[PDB]
Amino acid sequence: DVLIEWVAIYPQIYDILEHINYVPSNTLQRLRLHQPWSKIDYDVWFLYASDEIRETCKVKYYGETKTYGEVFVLENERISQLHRLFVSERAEHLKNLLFDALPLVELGGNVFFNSHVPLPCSLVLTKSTQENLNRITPYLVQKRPILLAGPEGIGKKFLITQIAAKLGQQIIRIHLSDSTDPKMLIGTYTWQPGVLTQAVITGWILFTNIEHEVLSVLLPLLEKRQLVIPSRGETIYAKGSFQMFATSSMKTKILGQRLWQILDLTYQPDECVEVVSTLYPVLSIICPTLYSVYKDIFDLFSSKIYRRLCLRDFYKFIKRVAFLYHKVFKEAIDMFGAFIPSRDGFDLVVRNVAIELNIPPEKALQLPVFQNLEHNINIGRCSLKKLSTIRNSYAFTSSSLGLLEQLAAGVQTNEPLLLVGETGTGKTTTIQLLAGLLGQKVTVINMSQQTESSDMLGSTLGLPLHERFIDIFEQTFSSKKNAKFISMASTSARRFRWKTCLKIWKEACKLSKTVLNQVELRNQWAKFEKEVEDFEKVLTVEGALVKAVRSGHWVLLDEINLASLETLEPIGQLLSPHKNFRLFGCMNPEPSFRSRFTEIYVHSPDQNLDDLLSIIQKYI
Amino acid sequence: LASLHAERQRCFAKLNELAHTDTTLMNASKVLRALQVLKPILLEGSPGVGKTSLITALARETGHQLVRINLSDQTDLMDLFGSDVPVEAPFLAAMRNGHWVLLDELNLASQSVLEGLNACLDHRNEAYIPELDKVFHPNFRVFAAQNPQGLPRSFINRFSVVYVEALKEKDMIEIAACNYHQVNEDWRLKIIKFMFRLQDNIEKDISGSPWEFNLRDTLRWLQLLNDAADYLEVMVLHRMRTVEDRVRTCELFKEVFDIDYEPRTIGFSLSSQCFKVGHSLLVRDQKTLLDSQNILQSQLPVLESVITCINKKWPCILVGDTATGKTCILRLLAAIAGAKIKEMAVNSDTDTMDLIDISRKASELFTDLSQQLLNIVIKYRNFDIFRETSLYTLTTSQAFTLLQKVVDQLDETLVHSLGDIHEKARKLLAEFSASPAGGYLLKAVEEGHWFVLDNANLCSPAVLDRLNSLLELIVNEKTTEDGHPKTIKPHPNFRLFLTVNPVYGELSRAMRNRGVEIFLLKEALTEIDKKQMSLLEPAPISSAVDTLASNISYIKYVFETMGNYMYIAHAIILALFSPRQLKLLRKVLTLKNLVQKIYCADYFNHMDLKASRFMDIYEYPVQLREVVGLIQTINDFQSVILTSHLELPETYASGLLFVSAHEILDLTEEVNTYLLKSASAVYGSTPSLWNLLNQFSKFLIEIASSNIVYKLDVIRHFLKLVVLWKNIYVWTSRFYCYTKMLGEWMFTKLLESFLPKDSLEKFSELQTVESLRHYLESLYKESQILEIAESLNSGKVNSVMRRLVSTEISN
Ligand SMILES: Nc1ncnc2c1ncn2[C@@H]1O[C@H](COP(=O)(O)OP(=O)(O)NP(=O)(O)O)[C@@H](O)[C@H]1O
Ligand SMILES: Nc1ncnc2c1ncn2[C@@H]1O[C@H](COP(=O)(O)OP(=O)(O)NP(=O)(O)O)[C@@H](O)[C@H]1O
Ligand SMILES: Nc1ncnc2c1ncn2[C@@H]1O[C@H](COP(=O)(O)OP(=O)(O)NP(=O)(O)O)[C@@H](O)[C@H]1O
Repeated sequence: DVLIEWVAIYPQIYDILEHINYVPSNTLQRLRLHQPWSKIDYDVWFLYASDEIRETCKVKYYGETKTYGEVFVLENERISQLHRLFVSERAEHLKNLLFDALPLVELGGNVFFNSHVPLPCSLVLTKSTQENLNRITPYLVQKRPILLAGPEGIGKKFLITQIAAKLGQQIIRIHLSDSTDPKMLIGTYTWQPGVLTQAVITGWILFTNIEHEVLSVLLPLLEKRQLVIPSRGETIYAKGSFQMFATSSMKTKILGQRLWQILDLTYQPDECVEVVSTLYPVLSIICPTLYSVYKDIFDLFSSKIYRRLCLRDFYKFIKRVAFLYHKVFKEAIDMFGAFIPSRDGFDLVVRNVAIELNIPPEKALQLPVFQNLEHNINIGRCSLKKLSTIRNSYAFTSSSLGLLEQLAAGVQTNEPLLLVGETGTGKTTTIQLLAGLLGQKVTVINMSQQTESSDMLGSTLGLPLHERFIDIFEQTFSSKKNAKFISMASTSARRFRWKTCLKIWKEACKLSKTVLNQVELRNQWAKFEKEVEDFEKVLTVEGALVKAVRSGHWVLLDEINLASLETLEPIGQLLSPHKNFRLFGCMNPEPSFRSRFTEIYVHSPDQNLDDLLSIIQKYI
Repeated sequence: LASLHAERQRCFAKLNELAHTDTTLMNASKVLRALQVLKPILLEGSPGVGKTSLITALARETGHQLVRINLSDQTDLMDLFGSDVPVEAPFLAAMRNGHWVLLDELNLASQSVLEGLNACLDHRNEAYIPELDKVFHPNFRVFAAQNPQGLPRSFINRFSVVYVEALKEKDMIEIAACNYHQVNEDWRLKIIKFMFRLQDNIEKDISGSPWEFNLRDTLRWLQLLNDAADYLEVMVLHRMRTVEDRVRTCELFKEVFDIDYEPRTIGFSLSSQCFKVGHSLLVRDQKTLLDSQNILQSQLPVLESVITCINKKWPCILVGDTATGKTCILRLLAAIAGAKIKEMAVNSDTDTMDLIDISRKASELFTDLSQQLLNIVIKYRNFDIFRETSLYTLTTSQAFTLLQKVVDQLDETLVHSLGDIHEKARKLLAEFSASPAGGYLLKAVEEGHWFVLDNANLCSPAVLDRLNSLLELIVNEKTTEDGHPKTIKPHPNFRLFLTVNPVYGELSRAMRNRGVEIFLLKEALTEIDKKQMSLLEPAPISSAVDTLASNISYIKYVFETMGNYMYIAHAIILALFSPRQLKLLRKVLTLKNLVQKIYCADYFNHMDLKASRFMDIYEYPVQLREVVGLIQTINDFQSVILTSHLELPETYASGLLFVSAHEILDLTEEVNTYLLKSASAVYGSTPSLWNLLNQFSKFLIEIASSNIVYKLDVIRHFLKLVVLWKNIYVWTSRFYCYTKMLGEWMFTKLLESFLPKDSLEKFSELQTVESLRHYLESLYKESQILEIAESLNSGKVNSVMRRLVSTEISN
C-alpha cells in the first residue's frame, strides 16, 4: 500500500515486496512504474508524448491535490529530500519499520528479502571478511552489477558463494573464457535452451575470467535486466534476483564503467581462527604452529622458489593433517615441501619442520608394498579401497615406492597433483599405480596440441551426399553425352568448393522441372531439389574432461609445462558433481595453475646402483 | 609530398636533359593516354574518390557502355563466364559486346576469379582453363578499380596503372561554383583556402588521429552556409579533441579568416513544439524512449553540434573517448525528439549479413500489436471490453492463444486502421500450423526509428564499407527474390548515429572521410555537476524532458539563485527568465516578493513596442518562430551585435531604464531632510529642490513609457542621469554644484531635457564628480550580476551583456 511512499527511498527491497504482491493506483502507478523497461498500457499519458498531451494531461492527487502532469517537479524534489535524509546504520531499521503492514526479511550486512530458502552456509568468518561483507552488503542491496578485485587467494569466489548461501540463491558460476561462443550465453541453431539465458529466465549468477567482444553480448543485460535473444526475438524480463556478479583483479573492461567495482581485503593471520573454525578437532594451535611452519618455509624460500605458500596451501596442509588426525605428523608437512628439486633443500625443509616439531626422526625421512586383496592398497601409511579390480611390471624400487605412496596420499585426499621430471615415466608410474590400485580409466589427455577448447568443450557432410544424389538424378533425367560438361562441372565444383555447386543443383532442378516410372522420379527430382535448397540455405561436441567427470576416469593431463592459457581447466579444478575423480596431471620441467595443484616432484627412479637390477629382473 | 611535383620537374629536368572540371580533365587526359595501349586500366589513386573519374568519362566517350562489375567475395568464375545450361552474364556480355567494364574491388576477390580475370586480360580472344576453354567485341577495354590497399603481383603487373590525383584549389573553387548561390564568394574562397591550409599545416606538426580534412568537408561547409562565419568553425573544429590543438586551430582561423573565435555560448531553450540550443532547433514532435538521464548542461556545447548534425541528415558520429558520456548524448537528443533509439553493438566481429521460428514471428506480432494499440490509444483515447485484455495478452510454439487475439481483432475506422496491419498479420498467423523455412538496420531503415551503432570502433572495415554504400538514400539488399534490388528509400527519420571510443582502433579513413566527426570531453560545470550528481541534493536545474516542469524548475532555481541595490537585480532577473517563464513566475505568485509588483508592471509595460522593435529588429535577421529565449537571444546574435547595430543590446538596457525609472518614480511619489523640507514646501520656506526633483522625475517617467522613446547607446547616457538623480536624492548648500552636474548630463530630442531645462532654470531663478563613483559602482555590480546570471544561462563566464558592459567599463 502506501509504503511505496518510501518506494525508491531505500533500495528495491520495497520493490521486491511489491513483486510478492502489488497492484496499481493513480499516483502509485504514476510512481513505481517508471522503471527502465516495461510497457505501460494503464496510464500511457506519461510515455505517449511530451506535447500538450503529456504536457497538459493531468495528475491525480499529487500531494493529495490534483495538479497536471508536471507534478513530477512536485515530486522530484520531494523524493530528493528523502534521498538526502537517508544519508543519516539504522537505515534498515527504518526500512523494517517501514514494512509495518512479516515476509522473509533477511538481515545480513544490511538487509535483504529473497524469499526462496536458506542454504548450507559453510564459509563463515568474523574478520576482514566481515568488513568485506560490509563492503558488499550495500550494492547487493542496491542490485547494481558488482565486481571484486582484491589480491589473489582471498576466497572471493568463496566469499560470493557463501554470500549467496546467506541468500536463497544458487550461484551458477560460468567461467567465461576467450574461446566462448554465444551458446552458454544463449544457445544456437543450425533454437537452443541456453545457460545464461536460463539463469536470466529462472533468475543470482556469477562469472569469472572476465578480464581476459562477447562482453558486449552481456552488455545488454548490464544496461537493463534483459537480453538480445536474436533468433526467438524476445528480450527477457529478469524479474527475480538476477544479480550478475563477476570476478577479476584488474580494471580494463566496460564493466569498469558499467559495474560498481569494489575492493576486498583479507588479514591472512585470521586463517588461524578460520581452520580452527573449520576443523573442529584441530582446536590445538599445532595448527597455528603449522602456520608458523609455513612462515618458516617462506623464510627458507626467502634453490629457486617456484612455489608460494598460501592460505590455500595452508588450508590444504590443514586438509592433509585432518586426514592424518583420524589416527606423528612430521611426515605430513614432510610431504608439504616435497616440491623441492634439491634433496638438500628437502632436508632443510625437514630441519625447519623438526624445529617446529619435536626431536629428530630422520628414520621417517628415508622410510612397504601393499595389502592387496579387497581394499586392495595399503602402501605407506595410506590405504585405498580400490574398486572393480582388473590387475604388468609391478612394485619397482624404493624410489617407486615413495612416489607411489605420495600419489596414494594425494589420491586419498581428492586434491590435484602433478610430477615434473625428465623421463616421461611419471605417467608410467601414474598408470602403474592406477591399475595397481584398481585402474579407473587412464584418460591420458596429452594437453599440448589441442590447445584449450578440445579438452574442455565443443562441414561437408551433406555435400558429398547431395553430389551422389544429383549425379544419380542427372543420370536418370539427362543423358551421358548430353549433360556431359554439366556433369563435369557438377564434379569439379564438388571437390570441396561446396557453394557454387548450389547453382549446379538449382539450374539442374530448373531443367528437371522443365522435363515435366515417371511421377516417382518426378518426386525424386523434386525432393532432391528441395533438399538442395535447404542445404543452399544452410551453406550460407563432448569434452574429454567432461566425459571423465561424468564417467570416472583418471584425468592424466600430461605436458602442462608446454600448453597455452587453457585456465578454464584450472577453473574446472576450482569447481571441486563427482564421486571419485583423478586429476593426476603430469608436468615435465604458470603462476596460478601451478600454484593450485599439490605437486610432488619425481626423483628419477633409476639411481640406487642396484635398483636397476630390480627393473632389469622384471624386464629380463 | 608536393616536392615530388618539384622532383617531377627534376624528373622533367632529366627529361629535358634527354631533350567535367580542370584537374579532372587532367586525370581524364591521363586515362586517355592510358587507353592507347591494349591492357586493363587500373586507378592507382588515393582514397575518397571512387570511380566517378571513370564513371563520367564514358558519357564523353563514343557510346561506351559502363559495365560496373562490382567484383566481390561471393563471386564465382561461373558468375563471370556463365553459359552452363543443361541441354535437352555481365562480364560475358562485356566479352561479347564491347564496353567499358568497370571492375570494382579487385582486392576483395577470390583468388581463382582473380585467375579468371588474369586469363581474360589478354589482347587476343581468351582461352580460359578454369571453366571452359575460351570466351572470345574487339575493343572491350576493361577498367580496374585499384581499391584501398593485396592484389597479386602478376595481376597487378599485366594491367596498366593510372595515378588518379587529387583536386586543385582553383579547381576546388570551380567545384564550389555549383554551391555559390547562397555564398559570399570571397567567403567561399576563404573557406576553401582555410580547409586547404588547415590540412597542409596539420600534416606538419604534433596536432591524435590521421586528420583527413578533405574536400567533402569543404563542400559540406559550403552547403551548410546556405541555411542561415561561426557555425562553420563550430562544426569544423569541434572535432579537434586535444584542447591545445583547438587553440592552435582557432589561431589558424584568425590567420586565415581574420576574426576572433570567441565561443558562442549556447543555451537550452526547451519549449513544447521545439527544443533548441544555439543556432540550432529541433522538431520536437509520439515519444518512445521515456528516458532516465538528465540535460547535462556542460554537454550543451556539443549536444548542439550533433543536433545540427541530426537535422542536416549528415552521418552522426559521436566519436571520442570512453566514459565521457556519449550514449547519453544521443539518448537525450533522440529522447527529447522521441526518435525511438535502438542500438547495435557492432564490435563483436559482426558481419555484413548481421546488419542487412513460428514463435519469433508470433512474438514480433504481439509486440507490434502492442505498439499499434499504443499509438491508437494516444490520439482517440476511448477504447477499453476485452480489448484491454487483448492488450494484456499482447504483452504476455504453443501460440494458439494468439488466435484468440485475432478474435479480438475480429470484434470503426480507427479500428479499421489498426486492423489493416493487425487482421492481415493475424490472417497470415492462421498459418501457425504450417511449413517453415527458418534485418538489423533494415528494420530501422524501413521504419522510422533512430539507429545507434554503439561501441563501433572495431568490428570490420568491410561492414562499415557496406554501411557507407548506404551512407550516401537507396539500399541494395540481397534478401530479395531474383533480379531486383528494391532499395528502401524511407530514410526520413532514419539516422546512422555511430558511437566510437579511442581505446580501440579508430574508425577507418573512409567512414571518417564520409561523416560528421564530433568529439566529446569532460568539463563538469557548476549547475551541471549540481544536477548530474543530484541524487543527494534536492534539485536539478532542468529536471525533466517536459517543458511545463522545466519552467517551474528553473524558475524555482534562479529566483532562488539571487543571493540602491535591487535595480539591476530585478532588471537582469526579469531579463533572463523566459517570456513563458515570465507568465509562469506571475502564475507562481525578500526581493522576489517585490518582483510580483515588477511582474504586474511588466505585463503592463515590459516590452509594449519594445517587443515591436524586437520583432522588426529580430525579423530582418534570420530568427526563430516564437518567443522562447531572451538573454539567449541577446547572446544569440553574437556576431550580429558584434556588427555594432546593438538592436538586441539596446532593448536590454531599455529594460533597465524602465525598471530604474519605476524605482525613481515611486521614490518621487514618495516625495509627493532638506529635500523633505522642499517637498513639504510644495504645500524652511520657498522650495527650489522639490520642483528640481519632481520635474526631472517626470522627465524620467516620460523617458520610460513614445515612438522615439523606442528609438532612443544613448540610453546609457540617460541612465547616467538616472544614477545621478539617485545620487542627488542621496546627496540631498551644494545645490548649485549638483544643479551644474544635472546640467552636464543634460548637456550630455526635445522634451526629456526640456523638463530638466525648466526645473533647472527655476532652481537657478532661486539661485564633486562623485556621480562617476556610484556610476562605476553600478556598472561593476551589474557586471557581477551579469556573470551570475550568465551562469544560469549557459555556464561560461562571458556574455554579450558582459562584453558590452566591459567596453562600457572602458569609459
Ligand atoms: N570465511 C571463510 N570461511 C571458510 N573458509 C574460508 C573463508 N575464507 C576463506 N576460506 C577458504 O579459503 C580458500 C580460498 O581458496 P579458493 O576460494 O578455493 O580459491 P580462490 O581463493 O577463490 N582463488 P580466487 O577466486 O582467485 O580467490 C577456500 O578453500 C576457503 O575454504
Ligand atoms: N610401479 C612400477 N612397477 C614396476 N616398474 C615400474 C614402476 N614404475 C616405474 N617402473 C619402471 O620404470 C620404467 C619406466 O620407463 P619407460 O618410460 O617405460 O621407458 P621409456 O624410455 O620412457 N619408453 P620409450 O617411450 O620408448 O622411450 C620401466 O622400466 C618400468 O618397468
Ligand atoms: N544527462 C546525463 N545524465 C546522467 N549522466 C550523464 C549524462 N550525460 C552524461 N552522463 C555521464 O555519462 C555516463 C553515461 O554515458 P556513458 O556511459 O559514458 O556512455 P559511454 O560509456 O561513454 N559509451 P562510451 O563512449 O563507449 O564510453 C553517466 O554514467 C555519467 O557519467
